[PDB]
Amino acid sequence: QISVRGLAGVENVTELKKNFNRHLHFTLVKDRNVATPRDYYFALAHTVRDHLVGRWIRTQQHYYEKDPKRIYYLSLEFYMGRTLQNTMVNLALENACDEATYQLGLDMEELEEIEEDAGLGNGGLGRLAACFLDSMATLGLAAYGYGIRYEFGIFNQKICGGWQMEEADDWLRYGNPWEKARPEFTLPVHFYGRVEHTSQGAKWVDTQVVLAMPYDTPVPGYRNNVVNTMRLWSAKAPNDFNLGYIQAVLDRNLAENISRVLYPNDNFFEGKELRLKQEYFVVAATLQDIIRRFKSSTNFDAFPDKVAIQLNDTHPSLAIPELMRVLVDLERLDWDKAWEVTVKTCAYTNHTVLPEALERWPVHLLETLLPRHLQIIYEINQRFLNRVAAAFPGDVDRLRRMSLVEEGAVKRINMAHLCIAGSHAVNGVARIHSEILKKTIFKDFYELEPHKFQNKTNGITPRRWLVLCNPGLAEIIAERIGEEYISDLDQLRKLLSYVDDEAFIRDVAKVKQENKLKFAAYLEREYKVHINPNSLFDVQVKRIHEYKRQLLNCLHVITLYNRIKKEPNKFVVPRTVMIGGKAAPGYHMAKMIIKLITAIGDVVNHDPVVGDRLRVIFLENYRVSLAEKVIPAADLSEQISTAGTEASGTGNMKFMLNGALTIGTMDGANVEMAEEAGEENFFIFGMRVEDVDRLDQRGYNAQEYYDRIPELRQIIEQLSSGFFSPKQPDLFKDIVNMLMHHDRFKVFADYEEYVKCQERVSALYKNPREWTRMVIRNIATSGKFSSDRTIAQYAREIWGVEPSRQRLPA
Amino acid sequence: QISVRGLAGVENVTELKKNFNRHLHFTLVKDRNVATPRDYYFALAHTVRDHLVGRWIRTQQHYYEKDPKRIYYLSLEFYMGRTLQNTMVNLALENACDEATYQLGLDMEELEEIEEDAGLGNGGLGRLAACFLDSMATLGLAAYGYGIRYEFGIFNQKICGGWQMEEADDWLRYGNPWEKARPEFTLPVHFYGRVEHTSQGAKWVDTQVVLAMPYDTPVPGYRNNVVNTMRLWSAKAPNDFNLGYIQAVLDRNLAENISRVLYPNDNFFEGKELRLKQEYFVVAATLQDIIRRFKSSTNFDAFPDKVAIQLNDTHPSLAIPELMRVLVDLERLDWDKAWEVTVKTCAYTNHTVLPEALERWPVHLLETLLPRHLQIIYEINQRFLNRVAAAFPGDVDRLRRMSLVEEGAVKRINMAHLCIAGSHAVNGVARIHSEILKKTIFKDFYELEPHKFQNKTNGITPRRWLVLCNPGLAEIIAERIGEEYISDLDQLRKLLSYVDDEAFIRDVAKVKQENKLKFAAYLEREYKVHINPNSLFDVQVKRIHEYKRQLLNCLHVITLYNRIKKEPNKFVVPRTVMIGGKAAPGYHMAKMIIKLITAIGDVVNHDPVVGDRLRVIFLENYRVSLAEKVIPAADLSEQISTAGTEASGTGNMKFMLNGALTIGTMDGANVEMAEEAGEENFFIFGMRVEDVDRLDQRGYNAQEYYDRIPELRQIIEQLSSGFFSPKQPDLFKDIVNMLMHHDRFKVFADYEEYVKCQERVSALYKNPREWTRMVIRNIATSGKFSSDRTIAQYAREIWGVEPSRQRLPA
Ligand SMILES: O=C(NC(=O)c1ccc(-c2ccccc2)cc1)N[C@@H]1O[C@H](CO)[C@@H](O)[C@H](O)[C@H]1O
Ligand SMILES: O=C(NC(=O)c1ccc(-c2ccccc2)cc1)N[C@@H]1O[C@H](CO)[C@@H](O)[C@H](O)[C@H]1O
Repeated sequence: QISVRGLAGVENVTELKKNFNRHLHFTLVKDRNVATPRDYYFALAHTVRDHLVGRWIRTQQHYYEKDPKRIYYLSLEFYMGRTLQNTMVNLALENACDEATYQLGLDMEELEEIEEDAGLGNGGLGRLAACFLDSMATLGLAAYGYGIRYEFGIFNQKICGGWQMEEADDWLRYGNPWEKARPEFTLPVHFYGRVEHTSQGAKWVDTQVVLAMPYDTPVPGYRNNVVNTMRLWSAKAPNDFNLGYIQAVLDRNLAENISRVLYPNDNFFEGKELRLKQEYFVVAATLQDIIRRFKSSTNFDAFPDKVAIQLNDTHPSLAIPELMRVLVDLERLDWDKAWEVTVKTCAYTNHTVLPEALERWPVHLLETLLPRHLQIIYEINQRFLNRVAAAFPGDVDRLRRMSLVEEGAVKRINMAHLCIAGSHAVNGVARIHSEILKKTIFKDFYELEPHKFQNKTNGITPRRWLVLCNPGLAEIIAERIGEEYISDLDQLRKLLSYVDDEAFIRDVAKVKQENKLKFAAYLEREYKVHINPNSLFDVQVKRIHEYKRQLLNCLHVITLYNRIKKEPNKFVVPRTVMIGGKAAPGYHMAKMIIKLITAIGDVVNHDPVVGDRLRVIFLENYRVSLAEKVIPAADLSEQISTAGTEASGTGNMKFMLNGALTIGTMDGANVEMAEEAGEENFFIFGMRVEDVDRLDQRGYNAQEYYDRIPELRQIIEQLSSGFFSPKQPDLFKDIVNMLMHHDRFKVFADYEEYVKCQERVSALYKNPREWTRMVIRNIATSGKFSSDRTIAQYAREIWGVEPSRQRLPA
Repeated sequence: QISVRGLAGVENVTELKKNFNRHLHFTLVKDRNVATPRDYYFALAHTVRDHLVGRWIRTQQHYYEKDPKRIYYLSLEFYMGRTLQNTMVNLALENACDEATYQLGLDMEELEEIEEDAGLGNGGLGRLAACFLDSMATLGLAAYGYGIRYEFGIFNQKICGGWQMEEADDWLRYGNPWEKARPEFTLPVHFYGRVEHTSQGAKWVDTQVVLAMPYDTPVPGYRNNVVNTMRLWSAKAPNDFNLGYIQAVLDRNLAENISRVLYPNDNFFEGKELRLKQEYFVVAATLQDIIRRFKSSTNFDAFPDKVAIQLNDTHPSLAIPELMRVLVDLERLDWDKAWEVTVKTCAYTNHTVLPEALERWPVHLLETLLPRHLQIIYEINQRFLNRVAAAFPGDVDRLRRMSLVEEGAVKRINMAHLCIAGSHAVNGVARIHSEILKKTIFKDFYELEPHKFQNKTNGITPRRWLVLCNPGLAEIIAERIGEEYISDLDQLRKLLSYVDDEAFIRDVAKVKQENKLKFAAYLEREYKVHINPNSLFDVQVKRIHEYKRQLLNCLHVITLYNRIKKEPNKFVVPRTVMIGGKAAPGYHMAKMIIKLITAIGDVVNHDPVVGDRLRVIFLENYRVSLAEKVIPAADLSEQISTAGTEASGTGNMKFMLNGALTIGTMDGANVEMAEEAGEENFFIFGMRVEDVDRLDQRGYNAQEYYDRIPELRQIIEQLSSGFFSPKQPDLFKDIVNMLMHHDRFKVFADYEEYVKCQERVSALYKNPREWTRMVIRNIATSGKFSSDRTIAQYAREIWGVEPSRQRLPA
């Protein structure tokens, strides 16, 4: 049908059809008489998977022969989503498969909807790892993603009575056609025990053993015949485990609970033992695998020349003392040489400055679970603090500030401090974030070792986030400038010379309208909700957090509603306001925010006077597959975190690439997006970082805003009195109290500028031609935010490897 | 190489080789450079499995079109063993695969050894179910095996310091290529809750739900293109299970524990709740499947015309009240009609008369777990006892003896009494066993309903138990009488006309010698033990039980040793005495018996004066795959249970078919074996059932035997004084005490006749020609004990269906 989806050759279509029928028969053990749509999905999945195999085997043998430096990306999260369409895109198989299935009497899009998301992440951090894997393969790097194969990923969100309910994400129920179990590469991981000091070194003894079994998933590069590996560890009890008899067998579950479920608390660090076990489990198994591969090439001097380990946040920070443990206790290297190797091997990426999110493990936990690692951490701390004392003599307070060990009620290890000490590179994820790291939380560390601190602005893969989810837009772009932009996104700048092109303006606007119509139909078919497709699609999708200020959005919605009620016969630009995202199960305020959103919709959507002019919809179960649907349909992207709180954001970049205009604060990557597009082509409002600092010095008094803004006073009075909860008048008392007395994120302070800026949005939308021209200016300057650019920067400035766009033979 | 293994055609060998290479590449994702022997096994398994698929699909569609009466074999155990060689045999693929793998540079026998046994049974009862499935497929019956997919089967036995140690049988670790998951056929099973009585009947409400997910395994008939199904249920938590958040997800394990492990206690009934859940789980899921299939053909009058349910012991006895529950509570049939349907549908097979093995479930367990089933059982009991009272008026004691409810300390339900009341047929498993049922434990029931009671003498499949395990013997037989005996074992009688044939005598003896050499080599290669292959192979392999009298065997061994020590320079026929079998984990006396056997070997095998004349070996981890090895190598089969205790035995039949002579009591199927072969061709000794009864009336006094038999006195004195345990002199005090004071199985009473009979065995073995002629007389009359005969009798006399040897089109 469309060009970017590839060729549908006679030979290929015929071959795909027969391999499909072969899999339906031999693999699924079915005939066309008894086959369900799920059977048809699996037959297609297996057919496409067959095309990966040859390339997968030859890519790995290529790395063995050439022996390049290997990149190991360690993450507790890989938010992959669906794999089928992505594989077809990167293999240029999409049109061929579409044709093959069509001739078999099947609709491929219907079959694609049957695949479960691999929801092995919470949000931005997990999704970044996934985009990175795609870019590393596309850039021909010898890269491996290492993590945990959770049996249950991020919970499925159900909304019951306006409240979030959680249900287990049993994503493996029907099987996973993409993974290959490698039980022959199973590795032991040790826990508990005690440390014995012998004549010839320390020994970790009397440990409990859990087995780590790897599952490999192929990661295809974009049409370069490269297929890299994501290796995920599963927990297994050894066969003599606990070995009255019946209970011993049942108790094997305890060991296997390690890889059972993803922790969904992305807001607040809880020192839970099971999480600590997960963190060490992935680290210990991964590092044994790394060392084994390095030996199968005695001299660990060359280790950092052949190995780079990237730590995705502090979650795999135990890699630092674990590498020291292996080098010192097992390989018998002296401390100083082992430390040199470790530092040159490891690099650390930070993803937030919010203190409650930082991992600080109680010493008593590490003492019991990992006694030898604690000893190594103490030794790292002493040697590090000796360096600090020598550089800043007599500065006793610096010494306590920089210590890896935090004193107090319970002693704790600051894992971020560990990561900085044990890494040759530390990066933030957007320019403003990286500067904030150097100026505030890691200031002392920057003063000691300035050369360590870098920026690597985040990105998203244009394969999933344009070609896959928005083929209509990808095609109209390709008509003008060819196809090379898909793996060289900077080429989108060429679209600037089409900003006054009447045909292109019409096409850009047409694609958006089609996307909006398709999504409006999805909402009716799957959720029986009715929306006006001619309204402005105002969307905020992301995890529910106070710092992300979904609450500020809510105040604007109520403002709009109140203004309509005040002057009903006045014209307003119609809006569909969509808010979606999951709340961490223990985050009470976030769960109240969800209830508020649904409560507002309950009032707004049923007011006859409002009509089709304003609709408020909560997008249920927001996840990667839903993002791929809603983002192409958006007109307005809400990126309204308090300045200095969102490290980067990546949703922002997805919207920019897909033809939405952005209303946002100067926070995270928003700053760089505005810089690339031009501030005139961005809806910027609110306090900057400097303004927030000034308000903090003075003291933030929310009452001041309540007193001086009549429209805001009305909203608070409506909330308090039970306007949005008639049968439970005080339901939202916690929300009002927080806003009035303990709002860390200054919602009221940005209210006036936000409402004003929103009026400027509505004004522009009334001028369809000028709206679309501003959109073209955004798409055309979105190139910087390709994860190909981000990864090329990591490769050159941290890992010391050169990217390559060259093909491997097919 | 050999004829019975089929053709190795050019076309077939070429095709197998390319499908093997296809599976190694696409299925296993390996090349010949990195492939391990396990990879090669799996590639072969998948290649052979491909040949089953077409036949499997067409067999099931044939049953749909023809709609014959369906047989449902309900068992908690299916002791399947390995599947690869069995599949090749039944498909006539063995020589072709051997050739195909040979040309690829591989040894098929080596690859076969890599497959894990499906050890989903304890012993004879579980193995009977497996032989039955093979026979039903071979006889073209529309049969389904229904059971539980245990994650862990019978434990692997390790011998440490002469003691049994148990380790988990993680048989699914590397995956199972033979099964196909059918998550689309998942069914709910209910537990706990309460009964509500409404205007329009009883309702079972407020239940906890566990999901039952089926896995189908193909069961191929012998070269008839029939492939039947074994469906095994796996336990799954529903997705809203327990749905702080983390623990709720972890608690899903509790539901899934139902299908986790096989209960290994084949000796003594324990009322464990988890076992009760297993029993109901398989019954509830199976019966929903049955009814669904019956409807997909309103009128339950025809139900017994289209459905037969065979209960393998009382373990699935809950099928009776569960069928009543569905018919009455759900389908709204009246009690009397539902009961008529149930009785005509169900039949029950008993496997033992030992009272401690009988299932008697505490009422309080059924009250909590299955409240509605208890109510139905009480109602069944009342109506049944009303019939008893009407037939035998005034016989109050009969009423209490026949009651399904047993009074006492704890009230219990007698599941055997339930089974007889709710079945149109009740059978024992050998002629003497079935007579004992009518005369003793079920006497009252036989007097009420004599027409219900039948015999169905057990059998074994000649495919696994001759062709597969002893191809050398199968071939020399086929040379003389052709191949038709493999599915018509009665044809072996033709071998009687070769009893004086010098060539055949030489061949029969040659095959045995080769088998003995091969097994002697297996023992060195895998266990580093050294045996004389020219000695008589004296073997007793079976689960360790007091009634099976491994202890009597031990007394003979010590007698032989003592006689050698008394007269060292006297000639004795050399023997290798092999004893093997697992003990139930809680069975203390059985574990002591194992220790005794190893302790005897420790003394005997290291006495220089003995030399190669006597060796005592404990066969570790006895299981189906080991049986296939040791049975063809045996000269003497020990079947020495106390008369009236072994219901049938089936090991006895395996040995007879494979050229061992039998020393045994007149117990179980031994009686019929002696009858078929002639008592002159069998080594019969000891008390008959009548003699045991006489001794019980009088009182069994073991002291009498100790006082009057000097050779027995010596042994007991050796045991007591620490002769076999020098460092722990009183180690065997429990064994001596039991023998002297509380021996339920009269070991001393059969001692003299046993030793005497054993002398007659040694005498015959000295005459190789006459030994072999007696062997030929045994093989030639073993035809009755084919499970094809047993199943044809079930089909005609219980299920009301006609067997067919006709081919389905390929
Ligand atoms: O998504 C993020 N974090 C998480 O999801 C998260 C997930 C898990 C934890 C966690 C930490 C310890 C124990 C248990 C859970 C903490 C945070 N961070 C985001 O990362 C993106 C990629 O760099 C940024 O764009 C975004 O600004 C940032 O908030
Ligand atoms: O093997 C047998 N029984 C078992 O393995 C068995 C297995 C499990 C249980 C059991 C019953 C209740 C709870 C838990 C376990 C009871 C008995 N019985 C044997 O059956 C053969 C086939 O008919 C006979 O040849 C043999 O004589 C008999 O002992």
